[PDB]
Amino acid sequence: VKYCAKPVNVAKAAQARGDNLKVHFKNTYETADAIRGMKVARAQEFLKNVIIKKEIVPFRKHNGGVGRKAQCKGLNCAFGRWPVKSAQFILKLLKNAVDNAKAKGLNTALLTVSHIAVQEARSSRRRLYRAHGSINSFSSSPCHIELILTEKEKKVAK
RNA sequence: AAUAAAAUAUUACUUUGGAUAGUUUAGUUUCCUGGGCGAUGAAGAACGCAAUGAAUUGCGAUAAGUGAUAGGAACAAUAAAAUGUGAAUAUCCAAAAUUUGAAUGCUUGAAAGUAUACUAAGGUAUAUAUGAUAUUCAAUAUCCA
Repeated sequence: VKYCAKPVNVAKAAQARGDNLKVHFKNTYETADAIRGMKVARAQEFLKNVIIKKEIVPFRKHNGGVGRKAQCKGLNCAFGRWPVKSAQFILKLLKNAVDNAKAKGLNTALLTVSHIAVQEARSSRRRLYRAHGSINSFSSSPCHIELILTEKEKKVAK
């Protein structure tokens, strides 16, 4: 599966990717939106606090039936959750993208999560047995996750 | 009044999905030649057989093949062994051809079985109906001593 975007300078970027990951797309789509643009060190700390329910992931688009929380103040979103499984899956991709950067020879402290994208994947079907002799579907919602870490520098064009 | 988180709109890239284009060892129809099955056991069914096979294909206790005749150097997924002193391959031929099935000694459900005769095992034959011939008979049915 190809990447949504290519780095501006491949010499100063690192990539990680996962395909058909067995994690919910709607939860991971909100976790990736939270960590997009922050430094790699901060993004690793934020995802660890989501795990122990100390920073919230604001559910901005998929907020149907989600409850309100005290950590959702100032984010322009009244709803949030702490998706642990999607935080752990992104953490394994963030790590893999850092040893890829270390192998290249980039300063890890200067990296940032420039591009992270979540895509839908083919669902797996199961059986749920309903009343009056019916059978419904019990479908997973896997996803693809891309990740590009690029170094940061000041931009000036005269 | 204000924010653009959600919402909406366009383009590029990616994804879910498999339309479109190109293609065809498959079909459909018409015509030509035959229309060549079986008690010498058919069609159908079952089971079994490959060095590593489950299906399918081929084959039948001589098993993915035997002989003969043509044929001339391969097979392969891997390893063997054989091979111009003849490998693949082909056949209206020869041998061989498990259990059934018209199924036919008797029984048969998913049944394992079993009788007699001929030639301990193994192999043959013994259903019903029927034509011809031979042989043994039955009925005073007609004569008849």
